Amino acid sequence: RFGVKTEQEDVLAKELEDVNKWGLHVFRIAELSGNRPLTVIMHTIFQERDLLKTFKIPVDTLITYLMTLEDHYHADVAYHNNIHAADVVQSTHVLLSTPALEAVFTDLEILAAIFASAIHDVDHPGVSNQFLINTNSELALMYNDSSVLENHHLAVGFKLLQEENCDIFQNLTKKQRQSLRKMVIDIVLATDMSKHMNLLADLKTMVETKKVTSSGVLLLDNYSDRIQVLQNMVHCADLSNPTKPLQLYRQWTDRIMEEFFRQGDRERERGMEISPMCDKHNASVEKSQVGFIDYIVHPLWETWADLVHPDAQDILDTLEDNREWYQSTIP
Ligand SMILES: COc1ccc(C2=NN(C3CCCCCC3)C(=O)[C@@H]3CC=CC[C@H]23)cc1C#CC(N)=O
Ligand SMILES: [Mg+2]
Ligand SMILES: [Zn+2]
Repeated sequence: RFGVKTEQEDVLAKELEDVNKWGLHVFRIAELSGNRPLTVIMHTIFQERDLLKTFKIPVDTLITYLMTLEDHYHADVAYHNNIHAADVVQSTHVLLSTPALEAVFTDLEILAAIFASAIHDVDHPGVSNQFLINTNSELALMYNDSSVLENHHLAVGFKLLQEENCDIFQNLTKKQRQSLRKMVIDIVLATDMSKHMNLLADLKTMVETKKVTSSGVLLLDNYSDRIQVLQNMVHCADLSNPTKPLQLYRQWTDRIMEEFFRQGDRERERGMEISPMCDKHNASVEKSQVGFIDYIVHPLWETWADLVHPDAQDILDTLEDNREWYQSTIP
């Protein structure tokens, strides 16, 4: 009430002490912040990594842009909302400080990875690309049916810099901006699951040929490799829910299932084929999660864990324990 925080902001601040740890209580932060998890977590991270001084970002501009970006995630969407954005941001933030990547990435690469995490699902309508395509939506027309959502996410994330007092990149040189931008685009476009197999194939190829001079940190000596790692990093963060403590993981599963079932309901009532996993009448959440883990998340994370051996061991362990838990609850 002029000077010091309210009691609610103090509780927020104490939760925010876990910002560098896997399994931050992100839902509690959403509650405590007045549904501003993305704004507060991004601001804490930016401070912690000293990104405001390094890139000469005025603080009011950062807050303004963050609030604006957060306002363009849909509160009526159960999974692909600002809490998910905040979790992928915070998850990418943890992955960036992994010991095997110490001093590997520049401040600009770190910025790109964080900013990309923040915008990666903005303005998500809670239905899939295929749904947008099959309905003939304007978004699908604009993007020629190709990575419709992910293209839209980028375009919105950047467009919003143009609102009043929102250009957080106003003090970067053109050279910094062009490089930031290319990285952010490459990162976000790689979040489309249709790219998953190729991304995973290339990450394996990198783990086969991996080099490691001086300390024990990875050697990445060209753009193609540096960007791959960043892309896989944010892709791991995006696919991190099953690696979190179970209480968190289940909240995410509840939410994704609600969103998917909602789409299935829209699909039914319109007489469309029901998309896989979206039919509330023919669901096994437990089988589905075990298959997601076995076909998608475990192969990716096991490969990530090889790249940065042994830094991801506890994350892989938690994933395997969660997978057993779900396997044991199968009817
Ligand atoms: C915590 O659970 C989940 C969390 C996330 C996802 C995601 N799936 N996919 C696709 C869906 C179609 C099959 C092809 C692979 C995965 C997405 O495109 C989403 C958007 C971006 C990345 C991954 C997202 C699924 C589940 C689940 C499940 C369950 N049926 O139990
Ligand atoms: Mg997405
Ligand atoms: Zn996402």
